[PDB]
Amino acid sequence: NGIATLLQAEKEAHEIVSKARKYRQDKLKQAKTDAAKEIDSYKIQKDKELKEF
Amino acid sequence: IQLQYHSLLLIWLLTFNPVFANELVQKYLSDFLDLLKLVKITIKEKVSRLCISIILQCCSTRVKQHKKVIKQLLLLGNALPTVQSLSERKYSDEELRQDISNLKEILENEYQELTSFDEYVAELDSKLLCWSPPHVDNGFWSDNIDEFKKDNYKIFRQLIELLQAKVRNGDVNAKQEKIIIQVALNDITHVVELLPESIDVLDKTGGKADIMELLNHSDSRVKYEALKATQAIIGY
Repeated sequence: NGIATLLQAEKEAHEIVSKARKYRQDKLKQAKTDAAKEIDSYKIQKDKELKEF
Repeated sequence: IQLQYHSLLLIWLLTFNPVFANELVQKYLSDFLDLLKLVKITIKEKVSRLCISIILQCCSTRVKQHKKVIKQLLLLGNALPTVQSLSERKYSDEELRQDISNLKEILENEYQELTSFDEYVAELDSKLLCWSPPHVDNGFWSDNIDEFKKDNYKIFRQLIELLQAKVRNGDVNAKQEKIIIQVALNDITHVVELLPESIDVLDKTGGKADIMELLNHSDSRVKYEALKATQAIIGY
């Protein structure tokens, strides 16, 4: 039916939103790379202290 | 009555030869069903005995593909139920009673190897469905969901083709056609609820379009079945 098709479109939009949730996780993956860089930055600071010694 | 008895006697005499019986078996697939119906309707002992002998000759081991012929007869013409009904009924003739008992035993032996899946396959091949017990049995659908989706959903594709043919034949809107359409819609709804992968195949094969077209059918039962299928598809 037309109403059911509109509901399917809303489900498709939710499916797109579900795909966007992975994109949101992909958007959050950019912060993960920054978090990984921060982890390396902490090691770099520790390495710099070791290098200074 | 005399002409029918003579024709039955001639048919039995022809079927006495296994080659002729095998040739006539494929000549008319509904010949066995017609003979069984005539035997049930007719009360003459001689006519019933001749019909029983003719039916047994077609399924006799002498004729080629005896097991296949017996299985096809049991699946299409409901030979097992007719034989069971005849066995319960009392026949004055002793030879006719013995022939009926032998036919019932043969039908039971043939149906022992067969299952509900074979009956469903035969019904799908014949494109005839009248709300069989398997359609309304939840356990049968649950245990046959994998079989329906097997072979790239061959059974699902066959059901979709049958539904499309019924939609094409929906202009006539016959009672048997309406019942077949409703049964096909119920089967499609079951195959969409269970094994959801078949839903995409049905949509690709125009199953959704067929359901939408059936939603506008004049028949109340067909419209209700189409609405139920649509609800199972994307509805609540």
